Amino acid sequence: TLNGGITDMLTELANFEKNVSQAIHKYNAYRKAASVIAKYPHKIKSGAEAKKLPGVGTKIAEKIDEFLATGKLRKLEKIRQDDTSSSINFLTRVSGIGPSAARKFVDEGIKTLEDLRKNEDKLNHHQRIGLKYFGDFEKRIPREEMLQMQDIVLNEVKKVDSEYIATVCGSFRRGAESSGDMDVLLTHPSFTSESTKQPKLLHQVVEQLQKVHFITDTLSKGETKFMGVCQLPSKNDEKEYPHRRIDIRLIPKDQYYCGVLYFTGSDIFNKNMRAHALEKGFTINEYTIRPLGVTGVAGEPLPVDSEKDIFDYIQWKYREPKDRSE
DNA sequence: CCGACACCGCATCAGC
DNA sequence: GCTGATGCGC
DNA sequence: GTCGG
Ligand SMILES: O=c1ccn([C@H]2C[C@H](O)[C@@H](COP(=O)(O)NP(=O)(O)OP(=O)(O)O)O2)c(=O)[nH]1
Ligand SMILES: [Cl-]
Ligand SMILES: [Cl-]
Ligand SMILES: [Cl-]
Ligand SMILES: [Cl-]
Ligand SMILES: [Mg+2]
Ligand SMILES: [Mg+2]
Ligand code: NA
Ligand code: NA
Repeated sequence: TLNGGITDMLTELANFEKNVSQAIHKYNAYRKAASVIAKYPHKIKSGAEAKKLPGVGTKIAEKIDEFLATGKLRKLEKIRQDDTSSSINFLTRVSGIGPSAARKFVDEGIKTLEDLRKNEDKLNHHQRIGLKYFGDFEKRIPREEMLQMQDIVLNEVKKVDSEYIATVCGSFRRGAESSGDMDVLLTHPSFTSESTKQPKLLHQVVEQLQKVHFITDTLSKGETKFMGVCQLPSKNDEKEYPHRRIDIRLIPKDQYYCGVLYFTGSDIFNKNMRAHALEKGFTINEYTIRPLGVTGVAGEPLPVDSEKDIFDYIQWKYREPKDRSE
């Protein structure tokens, strides 16, 4: 974190634009700048120097000059003192409470943890769980704990059916020493892009994990995507581990590489790679990579047999997972 | 100047 | 119920 | 807020 000060500033700005301004593009603009600056191998000495990086424009260059000279940014100093912005930024920290619901709760006089807790009845299911585990969800997950969780998940999966293949992706697959959550990509020979020869494929797994008390709560659940809560078991007299967020994504086995590519991220890396794909005349999603015919309409899926093939299609040299943390 | 900005599953609600 | 818009987290 | 045509 050579430029931690600047990147934090940019991230706060991005959060403000998303949560308060509800200006998604400025949000992504600030996040891109923060990312490009985060990988810059030099301690930035001026805005001009920063403005040379792609994604850093004139406005951010000036803010960087202000921050470098004063150690702060007036724009953020004001934002922080604004009660409405503070309330909204706080509420959005609760899983399930987005920019809209946050501003809505503020209008109704619900702007603090105390308020949320006493108005549980005004929350949807997801928001309730998010509130319940507010503290825990803010904690990082040590890779050590991620290894224990991977062990439980893969083994429980094998017990349901030896043909399931569960791969932990997200930041974990990228080599991170700590993760915000656990993301599991699941595949089974019965479910391909050609047919679903077996229903409840995801349900079976969720069920087994709850049965052994690994999964404790459910934020949302469908045929191919599960979003919930899990907790490592603790030993006798040992204090309980914090509850953790867990995402499970069931993907057609023949589309594993596009799925593993997507679920490995980062989200910014995917945004960059997907944008570059478009510029190269292709469209990439978690299922396939297809060409972009003149009409702008996507064509038929191109053959893929490894993550590298996807990279080849867009003329990008392969990048190992640990090098996709943008 | 200015249109484009990655792409999608599940939850919830309004209209028919 | 079916469908489409919108929110929220991927 | 930034960038490409
Ligand atoms: O907007 C998004 C979010 C996530 N993703 C993909 C990439 C990301 O790595 C993966 C899992 O999402 P998480 O929110 O779990 N992020 P990640 O695992 O990278 O980091 P973290 O340690 O915070 O969970 O889903 C996107 O493509 N777009
Ligand atoms: Cl500041
Ligand atoms: Cl694939
Ligand atoms: Cl597709
Ligand atoms: Cl996902
Ligand atoms: Mg993750
Ligand atoms: Mg996740
Ligand atoms: Na730039
Ligand atoms: Na939130």
